[PDB]
Order: sequence, then structure tokens, then C-alpha cells
Amino acid sequence: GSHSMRYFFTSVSRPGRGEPRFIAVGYVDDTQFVRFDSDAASQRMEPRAPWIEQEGPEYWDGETRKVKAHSQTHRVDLGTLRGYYNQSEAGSHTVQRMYGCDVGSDWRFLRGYHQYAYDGKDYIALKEDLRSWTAADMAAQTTKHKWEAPHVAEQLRAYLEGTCVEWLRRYLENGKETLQRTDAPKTHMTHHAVSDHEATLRCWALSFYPAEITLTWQRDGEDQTQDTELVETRPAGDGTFQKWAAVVVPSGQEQRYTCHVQHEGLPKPLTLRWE
Amino acid sequence: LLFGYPVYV
Amino acid sequence: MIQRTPKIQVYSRHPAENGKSNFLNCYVSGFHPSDIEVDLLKNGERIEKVEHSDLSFSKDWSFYLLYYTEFTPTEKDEYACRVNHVTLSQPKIVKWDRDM
Repeated sequence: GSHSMRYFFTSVSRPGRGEPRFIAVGYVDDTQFVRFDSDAASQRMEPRAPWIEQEGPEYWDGETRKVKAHSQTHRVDLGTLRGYYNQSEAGSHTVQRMYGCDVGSDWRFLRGYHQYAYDGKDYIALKEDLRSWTAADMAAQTTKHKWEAPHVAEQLRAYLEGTCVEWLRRYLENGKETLQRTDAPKTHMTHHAVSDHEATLRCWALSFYPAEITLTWQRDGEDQTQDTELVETRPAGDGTFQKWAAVVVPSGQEQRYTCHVQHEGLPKPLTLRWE
Repeated sequence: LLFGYPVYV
Repeated sequence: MIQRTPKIQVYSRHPAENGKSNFLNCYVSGFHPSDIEVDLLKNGERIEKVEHSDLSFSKDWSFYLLYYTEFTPTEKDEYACRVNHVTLSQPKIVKWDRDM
């Protein structure tokens, strides 16, 4: 299948209560491999996947130096953005940053990305050409001009299209058993009477990896989209994911309804039913 | 591997 | 200024069966800002040994966390997750329902 490496960074200012909170996590596909937390004891980038543990001290020292430069960059940004939007010193504000790269199933570069948000709203984001920024407002156009200066634009380019890709592949190789795997959902349905004329039908998918899954209910072939309760895909905690979709069915009509599961693990999409 | 050159907004 | 409500799910890692050790999860997602308080409850008492995931977010910027603890389900013990967040005028209690 296709693969991705993503880093996610959150900084939250906390006026009067010391330095801003900074959390960074990296992921290959839906598996976390590293963390940094400004509030933890170590003040180091820390392993979170068994396969990354084999990296030497040059890796750990360098990622720690690098993650701390991201921390410091965000600490300045928080003041900068408060000045750009004329906000007071007293409130808490959030900056979020995500970047990374996708590769196709031949492991060659597909796309690279770098997106930034301020208070949960889009701020600036890099287009697919890795050169042009989409800027939210006037404040972000100032950011755009800084970041599109040719020296700066090139360091980012060389990261996303080169380094990010090379290290993703290295990680894919080193963590083969975890990362180059597909776990097909284990599926079942349940039925519960909410009254003597109505029943909840619930379609379950358990133990699947990667997280991407589509679970939909049909009534005689028509999509029951506005009448389905569909929960957010959620982690089991052991490296696999879970999801369910539920419909409330007038009792006697169970056979009309089919659940449909699509997942890269299934060779053919499944159709489940009360026959 | 992290990006080596984050720049201020 | 952006505020999104957490969607709270309480659930076990494995299909629950009485007498086997499992893991009790409270997944909170879809929320903004990041400040959130999450407790797992056993018979309405706060469970003290509770780990949580590293703060992360989805494409739409909204946060998610998993809170988790080892437990052995029995027939009688009631489990729940209690969540507080700026979007909630009081803490929200979601009971564990094994039979879902």
C-alpha cells in the first residue's frame, strides 16, 4: 500500500503560569514512533515504537536539538501572532503545525505538505507544488512572504521531497512487521430492542490496521446516510483500530438492511445482513 | 526524521 | 474563538468477558482547545492508575487523546469516563456499555 510520515506539533501559551506547553509527535501511517513533551522530566525526543529504539545516539541528540528549535520557534510565533491579531497578553492561544510526506505503493514520493493553524483555524498551508502557500488572511500573507524567500523554500523542499521520503523508507524497512502490515477488520453485527416496535442494528469492525475504513448502511440498496450513527474510528490501544455504524430499524424489517465494509485489508468489500 | 529548519511566522 | 466539543467513547480493548484482564479506554476526539480533564471511574470512584496518549490532532485541527487502564471486568462492576472541557457547562459522564 501507500505510506506516510507525519509530524504534529502543538503549542499552547499559558500567561502567568510559566512557559508555553509544547508537544510533538511523529507517526508513520497510523503508528506513533516518537514524542517530545515540554512538561516531561527528560527534555529529550523519546522512542514510542520498538523499531525506532535501534537508532543511535546521533539520532536522539539531533532530533532533540531539532525538536527544541521547533519549540523555540513556536514560543516566538505565539508572541508574533498575538501582535498580528492585536490580542491581549492575558488569554491562552494555540498554534498547531503538521508536516510530512506521502509515498505511493512503489515507495516513491507522492506528495509533501506543511500546514499551520492558530486557534484551531487554518493559517497557512503549502500547495502540492512545494513552492506556493495558501494564506488565510492578511497576517498569513506576511508569513507567506517570509517563507517563500528562495533559501527557506529550498530547505523545506529538500526536506519533503528528499529527506522525509528517505527516512520514511528506512523506517518502513526497520519496522517491517509493524508497519508493512494490513489487518483486516473482524466484523459482526448486534441487535438491541429499544422498544417492542424498534431495534438498534449495529455494524462493528474490530482489530483493523490501517485506520482508514468506510462502514455504511443500506436499506434495499439505498444509502442510509442521515439515519446512521457513525462513531469516530478509535484506537483499541494495541496498534489496531475500531469503528461501528448503527441504524434504528422498525422491528420486522431487519432483512432490508445491509452493512458495507471497505478496508484495504479486505480483498473484496463485505456485505453483512440478518440472513 | 524531523525538519531541520523551522522558521518564524 | 474556536471551541469544539469532545466526542467521548468508553470501550474495552478486547471483547469483554468476566474474569479476563482487558483494558478500559476513554477516547476523546474532535475537541478544541486542548485543555481537557478525563477520569475513568469504577463504581463512580476515580481510578488512580491511568495512562494517556500524547496529544495529537486530525486534519481539521481538532484534538484527540486516549485514556486507558488495565481492568478485569466482572458482572457487577460499573465503569464510566468523566470528561470536562470549556464547551461543557458541567462534566459529562459516559457509562461503559459492554453489550453494544
